[PDB]
Amino acid sequence: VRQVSKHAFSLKQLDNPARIPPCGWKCSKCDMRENLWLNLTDGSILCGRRYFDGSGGNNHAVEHYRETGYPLAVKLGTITPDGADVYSYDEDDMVLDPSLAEHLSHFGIDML
Ligand SMILES: O=C(O)CCc1nnc(-c2ccccc2)o1
Ligand SMILES: [Zn+2]
Repeated sequence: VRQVSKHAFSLKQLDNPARIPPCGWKCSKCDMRENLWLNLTDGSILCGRRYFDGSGGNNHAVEHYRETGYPLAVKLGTITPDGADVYSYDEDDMVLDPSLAEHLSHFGIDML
């Protein structure tokens, strides 16, 4: 089961966020249009890790986490009225963000 992230309740979200569109995103560091993560602190849009089997992205989201320490990201294309896929770099797991609606509203995302 996905547990509540310890970061969720008091997550920092930076002022002057981008309006994140409902489709058509790309990694800001490469050509990936699949497997994109929206960082819930800064609204960066970056691709997922390269898996050891050769699958996945080009590690741009994790590289960004190593620089910023911003732990929570939502997988774009998984946001629905029932929730979303939220990952914590810090806890290294998929997690629950009980403030997800609020976190997404920051970026002009109405999950409903
Ligand atoms: O790829 C990224 O940068 C962010 C998403 C991500 N990194 N690792 C995982 C993971 C780890 C444990 C369980 C399930 C998924 O997901
Ligand atoms: Zn990338």
